[PDB]
Amino acid sequence: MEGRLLLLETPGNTRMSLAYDEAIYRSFQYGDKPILRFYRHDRSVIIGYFQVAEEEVDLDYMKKNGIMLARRYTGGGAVYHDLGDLNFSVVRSSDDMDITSMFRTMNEAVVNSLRILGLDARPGELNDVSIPVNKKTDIMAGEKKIMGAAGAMRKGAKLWHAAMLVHTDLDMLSAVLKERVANVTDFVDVSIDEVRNALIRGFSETLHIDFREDTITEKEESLARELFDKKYSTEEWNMGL
Ligand SMILES: O=C(O)CCCC[C@@H]1CCSS1
Repeated sequence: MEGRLLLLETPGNTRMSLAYDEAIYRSFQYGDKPILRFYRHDRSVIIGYFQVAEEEVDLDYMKKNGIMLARRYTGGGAVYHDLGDLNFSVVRSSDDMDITSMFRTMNEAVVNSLRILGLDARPGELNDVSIPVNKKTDIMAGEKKIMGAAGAMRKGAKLWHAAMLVHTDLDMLSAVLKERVANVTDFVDVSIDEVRNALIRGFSETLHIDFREDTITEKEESLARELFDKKYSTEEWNMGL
C-alpha cells in the first residue's frame, strides 16, 4: 500500500511544528494514505498535553537559556529536543481503540530500523507511566533509553509520534527536565540522515507500506496555520494560562 512521506519541519518554531502535527492527524479521513513525517526542533522542551509546566520543567533555567516551551497535543511526559533529536509521526486509518497494540507495532518497526543500523534495542518492560525509563512506550538500548513516544486515537484514525536521541545534548536534557538516557551515536557511528533512512526502510518493511515523498495538502496547511494562529502560538495553550 502506498504511504505519504512528509519531510516537513520548522526547526526554528517548535510550536508551529506541533501545529503541523495535529493538523495532519486531524485532517486524516479513514482510508487516506498512511503518513510518515520526519522533523526536528531546535532547543525546546515539549510537555504533555495534561502537564503542569512548572511541575515538570525548570522554567527559569529554560527562559535564561533561550529554550522554547511547547505543549503537544498527546499526553505523556516532558522531553528535551535539539537538532540532535530526530522526531517522527505516523498517522494511519484505525478500526479499533487498541492503543497498546499500536505502540507494540510501532516499537517493532523502530527495533527493525535500528537493527539496520547495527544497534540492538527493545521496547521497555514497564506499564508505570510516571517512571522515567523502561516503559513499554520507550525504546531501550539495554538499560538506557534512546527514544520515547506518545500517541492518540479517535474514531477512524490513530497517531503515534516519537523522539529519538541521535546526537542530543544530554546535559542540557538533564538540567532542563529537573545517566539513564543515551544517544544512538553512543552506540553506532551514524548521521541523522542515516537514522532517518533506516527508519523509512524499517517502517516500510514492518508495516508493509511504501512511503513515497509527498507534500502537505492545502487543507492540511490551512488547518495547521489555524491551529498555530489560534492555539499553538499562544501563551495560554503552552503555559496553561
Ligand atoms: O519520552 C516520552 O515519554 C514522551 C515522548 C514524546 C514524543 C513527542 C514527539 C513529537 S513531540 S515530543
